[PDB]
Amino acid sequence: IKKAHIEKDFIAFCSSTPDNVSWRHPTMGSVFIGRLIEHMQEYACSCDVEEIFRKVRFSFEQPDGRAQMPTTERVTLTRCFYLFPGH
Amino acid sequence: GSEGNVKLCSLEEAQRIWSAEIYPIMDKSSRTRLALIICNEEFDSIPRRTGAEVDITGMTMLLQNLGYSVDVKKNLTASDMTTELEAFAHRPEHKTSDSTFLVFMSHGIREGICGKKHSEQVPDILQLNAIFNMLNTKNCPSLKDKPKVIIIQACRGDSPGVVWFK
Ligand SMILES: *[C@H](O)[C@H](CC(=O)O)NC(=O)[C@H]1N(C(=O)[C@@H](NC(=O)c2ccc3ccccc3c2)C(C)C)[C@H]2CC[C@]1(O)CC2
Repeated sequence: IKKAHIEKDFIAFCSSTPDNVSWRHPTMGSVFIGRLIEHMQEYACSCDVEEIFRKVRFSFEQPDGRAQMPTTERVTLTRCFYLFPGH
Repeated sequence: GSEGNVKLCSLEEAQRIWSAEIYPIMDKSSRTRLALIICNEEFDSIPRRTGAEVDITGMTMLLQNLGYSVDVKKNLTASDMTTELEAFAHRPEHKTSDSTFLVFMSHGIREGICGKKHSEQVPDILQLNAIFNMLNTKNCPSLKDKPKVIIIQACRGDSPGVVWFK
């Protein structure tokens, strides 16, 4: 028998910080979901997903009315995850 | 909702990103990439998540454009979600896949994700620790050494997330 790490290559990305609210427009959808889609469309080509999640957090940096801070949790990504869109 | 159209990597741009520090990608014509979307909109004791269809639309359109076959599950209990994740983890398609995305959209608390039956009186919670456990090397050997991206659109309590300054 050969051993393997029980937990590896994960990344979780939550819409806000522990104990705090996330926001959703009742007809236009969630703010975190809208931003993640936009940064993915723009950066999947040149950035790894860990870099994209950072860029998403950056867009929330200024607390403007409905403040929220997306957070990356329990990261065991050992490598850069490049999506290579089109391949 | 959103079209989810992505800027494509050129052959030259892809080859420029070359290393033993990147996750490998499988052949486009034969790989079987899967993604799961669990979205709770209608609830027993907590308010309806109006606008959740805009989120499902956008995420589904994006994930397909990224090469994933998308499965959408709606209005489930924490137990239903756990059984769904157990089934997803054992799908034979992960063996001929190089990665996965799990998208959760619901109400939430500090402890975790709300199911359809959640109330202060009778809790219906799917903890993040449970999601990781169901997708780990032991419970999901087909995703071993492959990136597992989890996306959570949920409150993590009812605090405003701010401190006030003069
Ligand atoms: C927590 O689970 C949830 C997010 C989700 O459903 O995933 N959060 C809420 O429901 C919170 N609220 C709202 O989101 C309200 N939305 C707004 O007031 C709003 C959001 C975004 C926006 C963008 C542009 C212009 C205006 C607005 C307005 C609600 C009406 C849906 C409220 C109820 C509970 C909350 O946790 C706090 C306030």
